[PDB]
Amino acid sequence: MESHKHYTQSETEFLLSCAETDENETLDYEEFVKRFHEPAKDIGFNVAVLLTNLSEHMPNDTRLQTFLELAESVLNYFQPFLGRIEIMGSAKRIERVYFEISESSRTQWEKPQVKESKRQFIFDVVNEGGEKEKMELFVNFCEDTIFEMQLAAQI
Amino acid sequence: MTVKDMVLAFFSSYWSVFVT
Amino acid sequence: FWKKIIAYQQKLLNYFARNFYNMRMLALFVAFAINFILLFYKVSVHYVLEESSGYMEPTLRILAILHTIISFFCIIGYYCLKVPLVIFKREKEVARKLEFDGLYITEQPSEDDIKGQWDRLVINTQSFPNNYWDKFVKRKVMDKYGEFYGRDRISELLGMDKAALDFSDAREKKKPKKDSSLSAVLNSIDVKYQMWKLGVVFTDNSFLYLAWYMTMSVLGHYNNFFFAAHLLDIAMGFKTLRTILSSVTHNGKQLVLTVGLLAVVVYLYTVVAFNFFRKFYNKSEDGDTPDMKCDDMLTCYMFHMYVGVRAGGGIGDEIEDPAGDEYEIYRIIFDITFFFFVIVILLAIIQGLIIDAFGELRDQQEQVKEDMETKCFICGIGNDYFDTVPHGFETHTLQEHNLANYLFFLMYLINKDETEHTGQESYVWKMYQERCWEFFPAGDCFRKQYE
Amino acid sequence: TMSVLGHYNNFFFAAHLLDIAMGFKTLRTILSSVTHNGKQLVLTVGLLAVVVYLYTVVAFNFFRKFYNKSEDGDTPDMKCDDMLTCYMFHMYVGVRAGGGIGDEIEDPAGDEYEIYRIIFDITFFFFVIVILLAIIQGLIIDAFG
Amino acid sequence: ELRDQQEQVKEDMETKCFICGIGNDYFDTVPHGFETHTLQEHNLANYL
Ligand SMILES: [Zn+2]
Ligand SMILES: [Zn+2]
Repeated sequence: MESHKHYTQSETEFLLSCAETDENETLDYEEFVKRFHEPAKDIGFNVAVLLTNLSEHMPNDTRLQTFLELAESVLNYFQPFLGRIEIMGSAKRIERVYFEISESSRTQWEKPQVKESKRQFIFDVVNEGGEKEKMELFVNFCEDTIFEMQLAAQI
Repeated sequence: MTVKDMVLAFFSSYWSVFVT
Repeated sequence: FWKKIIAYQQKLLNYFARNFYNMRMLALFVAFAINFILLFYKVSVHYVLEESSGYMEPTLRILAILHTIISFFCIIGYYCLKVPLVIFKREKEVARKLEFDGLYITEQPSEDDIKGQWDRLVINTQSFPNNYWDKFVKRKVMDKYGEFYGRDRISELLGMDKAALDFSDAREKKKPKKDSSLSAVLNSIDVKYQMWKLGVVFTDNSFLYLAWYMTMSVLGHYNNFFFAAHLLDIAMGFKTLRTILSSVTHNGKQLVLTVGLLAVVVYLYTVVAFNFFRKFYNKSEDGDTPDMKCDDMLTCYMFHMYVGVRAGGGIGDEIEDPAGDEYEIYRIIFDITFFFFVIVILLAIIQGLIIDAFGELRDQQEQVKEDMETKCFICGIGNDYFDTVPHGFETHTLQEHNLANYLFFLMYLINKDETEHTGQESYVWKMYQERCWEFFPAGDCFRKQYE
Repeated sequence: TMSVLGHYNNFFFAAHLLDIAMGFKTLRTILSSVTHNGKQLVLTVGLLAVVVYLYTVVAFNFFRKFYNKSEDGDTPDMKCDDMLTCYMFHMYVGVRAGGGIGDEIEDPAGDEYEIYRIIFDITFFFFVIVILLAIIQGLIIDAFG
Repeated sequence: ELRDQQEQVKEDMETKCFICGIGNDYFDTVPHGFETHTLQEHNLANYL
């Protein structure tokens, strides 16, 4: 953990003091990480989506920009993990909603079959698809795609 | 023997339309 | 025993589903090899493969066996990779029809469709929404048509009538623990739902193609020539030949109408020839053997359609020289009109219907690309508005209105929970359950909303 | 290298005329119409080969007494008694015949085949030298556009 | 030429109104504005 040049002296001594060292100088790193990283992941994702919401809904704030510069070290880890949708929420209000995107979901989306199906959908919707039912068929495509993604993931 | 009977067998089906 | 065999059959089915396309290409290559080694046959009333120093006669048999085996493997891997999707689509369609239109309640289907009649014995089964990631459809339709129609008259044809009565009764102090007996789950499995599923599978087009494929592969053992019909899979199967075959299958009706018009024009020329040109159709061999004449209408029509069309120079080159008096000019006109109207401007139509299809497909592709490069798919505002910030439109279509992001949001709403949704999530879920979609940004965005 | 071999044989100087195509850009407007699709043309000739092979196996299995290209009589040759020979005969004669294949074989006047072989010949004509050469000629016209 | 004529007819019917001839972009500010304008306000069937 010190050859990767990521942990400084303080971080190294902290991670060494946080070891089990139950008289044998041996640690079950499986339980160690499943104890110290599983809730850290969730709380860090929540902090990251909070900071992203603040940044996108309060720009031109240097007092927050200087905080974002030091929060970027953890904000980048959750970059391919949070989505952003612009929905029509309150009356005449474009609300930017955030959510989590699973690694399996972003893995089964880059498969060539799913990409080709999306290409064919865009093709035959731009060509002969209507306007009153564009979202009606888009949500059907989304449902079929997520079903086939679940099927390809459970195999 | 089907070079000549083929068209006759093809037209023999439209008798059900000729009756109506 | 049962567990150790189920956990193995599931793994085998997962392997067959993971390797569907690979086995497809392997079967194609095996058919290619079979047809390549079929080029070494001879006749003796007896077909013999005596063309090499051995190692070619038994390899054909083992290759045919391997081909039949791999065809069976493909036909059973299709049932595990693609059948769930089509049954999911069918269940989704029939459930949404029941909920939002009242098909089997107030709008009974007609006889011009078999799907509407075959989807009747599935709404009254127990496991009706087997693949719809939700089971609250019977409750929705019961609450929608419970007071306007018979409260029991709905559950009598939507199933669970006696089941819902027994559940309302068992809600009291009467509930046993159901036992599980091994090797006795045949009563547990639903036979009517499986019957409906098999009826849907045997109607699915892509399954009948694989069934015909396996049938021909089996007949290939009775005769080692039905393996030639497996080369049609390079056209009706993989999509490597679509750019070429679409030029022919795009018009389709135009080509058959063209050949019909050609047949009619040739029939007109045939009756004209039968009525005015007798002493010309004299295709005698060695002299004094008159044959293939125009003494019969059907014979003359077949002669025309078979020789004058393919002659490449009209019909005046396959009949006698029109030097006879009273016809020297009429038959010249006849021949030159046949030439100019049949093999000049009626084959040009066939060759132009193939050339126009290429241009039409290219225009469709260019229009798709232009619509994707000038407007947004969701809001549809335009490229010029977003092209005020440096690289604005691409950032808008990659961050703000990503179709992948919207699909992931729908997946998240479906798979997260029902009682854990936040305000916006609950609002979008309520809109989605009623299928309205005003939450999609119609003509506005976060940039048009603010400065 | 070819210019050097031209001294051992004064005919390798013919390969230097290919420089008018693979060299200067005065012929690009014409040669691009052919080299634009490229893959489409070879796929078309492959599909043509497959269709001709289908017709060849059909003929080998159902039409024996027709491929009788005898000269001077009583000299049977170039028959369909071999799969490879029949396939080469088809791909070499029926494609270039300009009128399908029914003009290079015997007259289909025999009973039990008078209609089946007429269908065979006319389908070969309409599918090989009508709508499979139209594809090749349309792939060159679409490239210009 | 015939295909181009058909495409031009479709484009002229999908981008402008037959009666006033204003344009699709102006009416495409209200959600589904142009189709409602051409189906309720300026219907040729209504004028007939
Ligand atoms: Zn947009
Ligand atoms: Zn108007």
